[PDB]
Amino acid sequence: VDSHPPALPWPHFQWFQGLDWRSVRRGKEVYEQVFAPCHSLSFIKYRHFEAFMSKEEVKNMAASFEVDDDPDEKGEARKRPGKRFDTVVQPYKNEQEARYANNGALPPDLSVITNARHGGVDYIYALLTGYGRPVPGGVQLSTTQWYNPYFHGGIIGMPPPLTDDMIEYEDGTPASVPQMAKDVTCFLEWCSNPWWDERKLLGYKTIATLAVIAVSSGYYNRFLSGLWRSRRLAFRPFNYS
Amino acid sequence: EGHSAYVALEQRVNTRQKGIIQRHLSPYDVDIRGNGFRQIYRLGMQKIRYFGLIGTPCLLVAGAYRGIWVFCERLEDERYWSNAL
Amino acid sequence: QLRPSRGAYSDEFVRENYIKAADPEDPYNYRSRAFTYAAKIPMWAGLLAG
Amino acid sequence: TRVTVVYLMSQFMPSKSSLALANIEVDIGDIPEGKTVTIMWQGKPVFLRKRTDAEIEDMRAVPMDALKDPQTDEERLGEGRWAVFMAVCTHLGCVPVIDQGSYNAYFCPCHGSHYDHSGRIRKGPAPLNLEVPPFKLLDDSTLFIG
Amino acid sequence: SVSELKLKFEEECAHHHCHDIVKKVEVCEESIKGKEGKNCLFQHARLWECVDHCASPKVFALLK
Amino acid sequence: NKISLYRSYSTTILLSPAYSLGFCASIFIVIQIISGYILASNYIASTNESFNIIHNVIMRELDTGWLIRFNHINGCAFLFIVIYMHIYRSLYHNSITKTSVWIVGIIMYILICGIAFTGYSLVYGQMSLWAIVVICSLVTAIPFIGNKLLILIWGGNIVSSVTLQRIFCIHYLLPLLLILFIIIHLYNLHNVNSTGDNYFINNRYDRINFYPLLLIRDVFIGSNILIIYNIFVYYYSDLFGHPDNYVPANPLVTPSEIMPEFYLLPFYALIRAIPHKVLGIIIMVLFLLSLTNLYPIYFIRFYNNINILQRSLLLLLLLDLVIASKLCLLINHYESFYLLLILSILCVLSHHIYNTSFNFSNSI
Amino acid sequence: NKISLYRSYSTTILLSPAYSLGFCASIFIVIQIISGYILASNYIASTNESFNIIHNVIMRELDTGWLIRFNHINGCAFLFIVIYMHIYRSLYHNSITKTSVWIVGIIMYILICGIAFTGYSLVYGQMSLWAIVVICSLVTAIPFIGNKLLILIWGGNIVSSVTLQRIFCIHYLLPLLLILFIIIHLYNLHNVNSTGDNYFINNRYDRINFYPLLLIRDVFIGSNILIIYNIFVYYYSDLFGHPDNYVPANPLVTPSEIMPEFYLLPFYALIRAIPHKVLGIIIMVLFLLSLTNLYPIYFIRFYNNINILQRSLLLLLLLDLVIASKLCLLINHYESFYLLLILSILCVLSHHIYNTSFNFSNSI
Amino acid sequence: MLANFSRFFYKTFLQSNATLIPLTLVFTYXXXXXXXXXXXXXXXXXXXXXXXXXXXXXXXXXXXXXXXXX
Ligand SMILES: CCCCCCCCCCCCCCCCCC(=O)OC[C@H](COP(=O)([O-])OCC[N+](C)(C)C)OC(=O)CCCCCCCCCCCCCCCCC
Ligand code: HEC
Ligand code: HEM
Ligand code: HEM
Ligand code: HEM
Ligand code: HEM
Ligand code: FES
Repeated sequence: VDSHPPALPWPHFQWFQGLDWRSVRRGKEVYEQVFAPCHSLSFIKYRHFEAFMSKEEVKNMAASFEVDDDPDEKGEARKRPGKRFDTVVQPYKNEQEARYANNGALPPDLSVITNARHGGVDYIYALLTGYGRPVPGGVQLSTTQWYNPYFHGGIIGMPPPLTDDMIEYEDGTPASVPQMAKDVTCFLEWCSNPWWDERKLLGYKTIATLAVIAVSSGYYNRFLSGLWRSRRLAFRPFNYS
Repeated sequence: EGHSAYVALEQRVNTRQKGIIQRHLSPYDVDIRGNGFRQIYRLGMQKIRYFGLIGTPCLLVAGAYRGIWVFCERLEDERYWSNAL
Repeated sequence: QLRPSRGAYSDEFVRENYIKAADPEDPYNYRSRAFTYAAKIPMWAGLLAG
Repeated sequence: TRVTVVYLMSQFMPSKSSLALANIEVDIGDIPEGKTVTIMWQGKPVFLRKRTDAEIEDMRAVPMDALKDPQTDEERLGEGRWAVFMAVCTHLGCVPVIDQGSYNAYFCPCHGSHYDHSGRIRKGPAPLNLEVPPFKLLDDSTLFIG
Repeated sequence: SVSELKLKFEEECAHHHCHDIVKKVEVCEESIKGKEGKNCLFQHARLWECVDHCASPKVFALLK
Repeated sequence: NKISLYRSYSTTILLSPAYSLGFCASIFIVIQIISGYILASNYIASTNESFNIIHNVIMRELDTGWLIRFNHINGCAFLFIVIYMHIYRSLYHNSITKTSVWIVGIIMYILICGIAFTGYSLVYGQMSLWAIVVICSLVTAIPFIGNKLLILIWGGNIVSSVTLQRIFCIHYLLPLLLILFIIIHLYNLHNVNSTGDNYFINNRYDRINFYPLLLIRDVFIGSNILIIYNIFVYYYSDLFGHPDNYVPANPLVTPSEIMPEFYLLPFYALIRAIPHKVLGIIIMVLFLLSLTNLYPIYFIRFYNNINILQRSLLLLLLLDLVIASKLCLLINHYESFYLLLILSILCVLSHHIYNTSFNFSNSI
Repeated sequence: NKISLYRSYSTTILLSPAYSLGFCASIFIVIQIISGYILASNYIASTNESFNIIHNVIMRELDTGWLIRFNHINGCAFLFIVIYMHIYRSLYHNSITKTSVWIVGIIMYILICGIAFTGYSLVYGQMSLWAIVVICSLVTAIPFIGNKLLILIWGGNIVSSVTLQRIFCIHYLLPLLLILFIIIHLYNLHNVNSTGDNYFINNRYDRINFYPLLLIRDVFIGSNILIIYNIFVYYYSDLFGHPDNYVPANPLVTPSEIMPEFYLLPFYALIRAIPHKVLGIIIMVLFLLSLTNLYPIYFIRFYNNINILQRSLLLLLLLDLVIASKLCLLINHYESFYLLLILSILCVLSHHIYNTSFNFSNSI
Repeated sequence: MLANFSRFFYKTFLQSNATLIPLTLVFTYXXXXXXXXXXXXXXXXXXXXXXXXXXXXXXXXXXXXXXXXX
């Protein structure tokens, strides 16, 4: 079996705490500038970004791309700048094309990736910061194969995607490999579960309300049981010699 | 309720009852805390003793299974570490 | 012990462990009625909100 | 009642369209010896190879223990001169490329799997062998895959 | 940069908390030399699982 | 006539809080029915739209479609947990004497297993597809008419859109039959009444009115178990599942380990511990049929009491079932666990539920 | 005890063949359930591929999917024909006295009307789309919530795949509730027995065993009715339908005439004969509520006999309903028929089912 | 204890459903729906405020403006 990812303290795995949204913003930056051409987000739309980005920024980002439009009056195909409601641009036309651009490998869709792997967020982090290790003995690596101990089998077809100072963050934080890995993992956690904070909040409210109901109903049950828990019996004796 | 199997059973088996006196207090005259701590203690002790009794065979068999589990787990670890798979 | 004449508890026991302490200023259990209904209110409130 | 039960049951039988793609017939004369040809059947790619005697001898020399998935040529591939395989790597999903393997046979480059001319996995992470469709040897000028 | 600290922490953890695993993987490296169809994937996976238990969290605390 | 409402049904006073498990199971049946009806109103069954319409439409286009889906999943898991506790209590208190109630309960259990399996099949993911494939490979081992049978089950040589559509119809239909069987369950129980902690024959003076005391106790226990349930819905939403079901189905790739849900694992063990496929099928059928009480019919049989040895053996049965589930999952990589798997399965198959008074007799 | 089977239930000897209409209705309910379950196992609800999978996949790829679909359509039509004859008979023999049976019957009639409508909606054709549009526009007239409620019902401003999915789930669900209500219908009937040609209070020496005589009569009448029903399934397969429903729906194009199915036309007439929308909705609700017998509740009421005058007026009711349906559909091109439509509706609304003894009394 | 207060409270609110129902509605609204629910909401919003979506958006607009001035 392969390496078990370590369990790391994530800010959203904490008491009374949710997504950082700063890591999410920075991970969006890394997504735009690094793995947008290779991996796809089939479930994320531009309007979904109106959660950590401003409305006008989302509008400009959407208009920065081109999307298919209804055919011309003569039936000719058309292109059109994107809008809020359009799904983000696919990187490849069809699987074959993808497999051709990655030397036979098919980069999966990352829309629910943290939910699709054992120990999701940790795994992804452990996957990205695990690429430079020495190759084990007796292992033959092609020119398009790399040793990552966390991938299933130990050999992966994804070239090391992260390098130091590759991305210039807007907020000034240095973009080292662990930092960028943390940010993309937070962004992909948001992509998989865009309902993290609402889920936690509803959980707290429901548990509190059920606790109130439980206390009151428990008192009333104890009260009603009093009639029977104190019952008394007496048998009139017989006439025995 | 009168046409039920348990009512039929009680009519067949039990006699016509006589000489039974029952006393009930309304719950408004009964304290919910009245017999609380004593019952907590007694029931806790009873359940401790009873589970100590009926849990012993399960404990013994679980100990034997734990021995077997440890043996097999370390055997398989040794097998994997020596490329004997 | 094979010819029973009583249940589980003797009157004395019940008089010492279940019956509330008397309140000579309140001979109609208004206190108990008020407390029970007020303590029921939260259950109804939670159920309605839910 | 008999016919009605038969009819309600027949509402759950395979659709005619699925019975049109069930079987295919591929002309085999045009393929010379020592050539591997890829075709499409049920979407699955299929490798047809006009296996020669050297491959038969080499694979018969292969024991029944050194193979991760123990199979023999007669056990899995009755047709001595024709090898029909499902061109899909068992470990994850990739198309084994023609030749380029350590056994002069099928090679999956995604993570480096090696399948001999018998389709049997020898090295790599593949847990099984290439699927063999229940192909049938039709007349000497065609082969019925299905 | 944090990458240099990461490498330093990995070395420290490997040589202070997984020394027995290091010795074992060195032992198994010698065994497979010459043998055909044998690799040290399992042993190296165990080594890098042991190392990252201690090295990885520390680095994870040095980044914002 | 409120008085006539109070006295319409009376039970024993020995109904400890352990006797609300039926009410908890009813709560979870209601939750599953409502959540499933809401999900089906947004569901399309096909190999091109199913997986997408769950993760891209249900969970991202509605306000709380994700919450509805998590309710459905964790409600299934907790329904099975509560039903297992219900069965264990029934065995502990020798409730097999309630013959009608027991038979209807076993029917309901088999039906619920079927419902859970067919529902898990609807998420056209990797685990769903390959669990279908493995179970159908079990099907095709029937002598003579197996292969044709398999085709009729699948409508083809592979799992396809028609297969998903028929599975969806089955998943929709069965829970309503389950509701009818629950009604029959309760009707029989009210005909024979509840055992309680100890079995006594009580006249009306020793019994108490069911309403409203036991309804209030049921509300209290239900609120507590709903707290426990919602802890999983909002904070452990994916703990009762396998991540490979978030990967869309790939008929060309098989997962590393195919594992069913935790509540079906024991059955899976019965298939891994029996090398012969036909023998495994026969033993599974005999296991299910033997849980019932349909034989003897016209031979005089009555039921005696239960004792401490039997209760301890029941605990042992629980231990053996848990060990068998874990080991049947573990045997894929480690082959030395077959010993303990087979040992636990044999121990499970040799557990006495009913003490045969026929054990003791004399020969002619 | 075969004898105990014969005597389990006994009825009157005056059961003419007209008293098999309930059995025929049950036959067509069974046919609808089975054919609908077979259709639903090949159905995808979505505006993109609904009309296509009915006409291209179900009908042309299965062996006899066409026959299944024709069975379903003509079974709906004949179920309504038999139910109308059933109601007409029950009005003729003064069966409003069977209070529980009558009320359950009216509830079942409303349910079946809903089932038929939601089913017709699923064929995403021109007629289906625009019938939905018209009905939901009638919903829009409710005071202070017509648009909020309409949006909630449709899931948007326009009929779409989510609307089709809601309709599919409701169409699947309702017939099972209908089966439960049929069970209750028969339970009540067995409690109070049947009327026959005339009403008599018979002791056991004047009653006959229900089984097998009336079962064989039911088989005979059902065989004849199935012959008549199959003359339509195989030779007039679209006599009750409208050709515009064989056109895929265009939301941009409105059909020349929007006509519902022949068993809803009377209701449609009530809508067309009342210019004010709110008044039309009120009249519809009052009509459906006045078909029942839920008032008076605690005032003493009893039912007397029926006479030739009432039977003649019953014939007049039938005539008025049929003419109203035909005219309601004709008025789209011929404005002068509004007079006759309104006249027929007025004659219908003032028909006396129950002759009230409160018609005669004195004043203080 | 509190005999007089108990009598007063019972006679005022609890004796009639015409007042007990309004009392329980008041309890539902002012002490469950705007006291536990809204209070937990406010507490959650307050704890996690340095990482808030609002905060992120504000900082983003600020930085965008700052970058546009170059
Ligand atoms: C007192 C009770 C004693 C015990 C008996 C009762 C047990 C509980 C009920 C058992 C299940 C009953 C299922 C009935 C539904 C029809 C089943 C069926 O055809 O499945 C197709 C299924 C389809 O297969 P499948 O895919 O559903 O099977 C599951 C397979 N995997 C492993 C992939 C999950 O079977 C067939 O198609 C085989 C041929 C069927 C021929 C008969 C068709 C009947 C059509 C009309 C049905 C009408 C139902 C509605 C009316 C009755 C209910 C109100
Ligand atoms: C060069 C193009 C490329 C880039 C850039 C890239 N990837 Fe990949 N990625 C791939 C390919 C190809 C695969 C398929 C690997 C396989 O199946 O062997 C892959 C696989 C993956 C997987 C799957 C691992 C598993 O366990 O299956 C994840 C997660 C992933 N990439 C995440 C990322 C992230 C996060 C980034 C940005 C840091 C990124 N990738 C950048 C091409 C790329
Ligand atoms: C009529 C009632 C029900 C309907 C209409 C229904 C409908 C559905 C639908 C449409 C799905 C697929 C959507 C999804 O996967 O999230 C589903 C999934 C499922 N259902 Fe149901 N269901 C019903 C009752 C039940 C019951 C009683 C159970 C058993 C406890 C059950 C167990 C499941 C399971 C296990 C799944 C898959 C869980 C998963 O998505 O991972 N359902 N159901
Ligand atoms: C949907 C699942 C089930 C539900 C909703 C259910 C519901 C109920 C209810 C409400 C009761 C009465 C309350 C109680 O005593 O707990 C009950 C009792 C009972 N059930 Fe079930 N049940 C289910 C499954 C089963 C199963 C699988 C069995 C096993 C055969 C079973 C056997 C019994 C027995 C024996 C009793 C009576 C116990 C006694 O009083 O002695 N039930 N059930
Ligand atoms: C659970 C039982 C039923 C199921 C699952 C069911 C399912 C379906 C489905 C999937 C359709 C669309 C396919 C098609 O249009 O041919 C349909 C159509 C229809 N159903 Fe049902 N149905 C059921 C019972 C009934 C009943 C009792 C009626 C009452 C008459 C009914 C009346 C209709 C009508 C009128 C249509 C449209 C007719 C047409 O295709 O032109 N269905 N049903
Ligand atoms: C699903 C549709 C229906 C079915 C299957 C059905 C079935 C039956 C059956 C089997 C009977 C007893 C046998 C007979 O007398 O023909 C019956 C009687 C009766 N039904 Fe229905 N029925 C249906 C709809 C209705 C409706 C809509 C009404 C109107 C209120 C109604 C009113 C009655 C009455 C009054 C009787 C007793 C007549 C008498 O004996 O005097 N039924 N029905
Ligand atoms: S995908 Fe074939 S070697 Fe990995």
